[PDB]
Amino acid sequence: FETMVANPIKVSRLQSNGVLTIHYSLANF
Amino acid sequence: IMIDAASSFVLPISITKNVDVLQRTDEILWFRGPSVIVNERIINSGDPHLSLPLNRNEKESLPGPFVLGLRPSAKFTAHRLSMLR
Amino acid sequence: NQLIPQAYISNFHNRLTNEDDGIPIFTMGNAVLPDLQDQHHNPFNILRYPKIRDTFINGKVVSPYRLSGEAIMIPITLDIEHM
Repeated sequence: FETMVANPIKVSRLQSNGVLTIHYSLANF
Repeated sequence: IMIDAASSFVLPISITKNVDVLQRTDEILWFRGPSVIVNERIINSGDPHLSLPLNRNEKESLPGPFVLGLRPSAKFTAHRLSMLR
Repeated sequence: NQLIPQAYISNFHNRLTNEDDGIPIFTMGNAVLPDLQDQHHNPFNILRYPKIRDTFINGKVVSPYRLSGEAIMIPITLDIEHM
């Protein structure tokens, strides 16, 4: 069990701040 | 002095059988240091137990930590629940 | 942004050769068009009507063509086979 290097969770600062939640603005066919 | 270290880790083995009480990601989150338990958030800033006036070896076993934490009295809470409806 | 341009679609010849629309020019809810039903101000809702994504998918872009005391009316017939 002592040979089980763990996985870092990286935050990536621009993802942490202001990410919103393109065809659904109908101007582009 | 850096800021953007990871400081949380996840082990690959899914041990999610007896773990519904811990903090899950949605696995188990494993941090790089322990937690910090804080008794009461609000300091009571007067109270000569803490203020220490300069006038006049003694011990005192106070009931709980709730003396030092600004709790409201129950008559106001009943008055406000009467004002509720 | 997010506004449709006012022109540039002239899907008329495909409805001439649709074979469902009864146009005699060529040979070779439950409504169909939302002219009585609001769509709550999303244009994307008009893509649920089956004759209207027909005019966005099969459409093209057109360029605009640019240009006596008693009338005598004469009827003119036109009958030409072509390909």
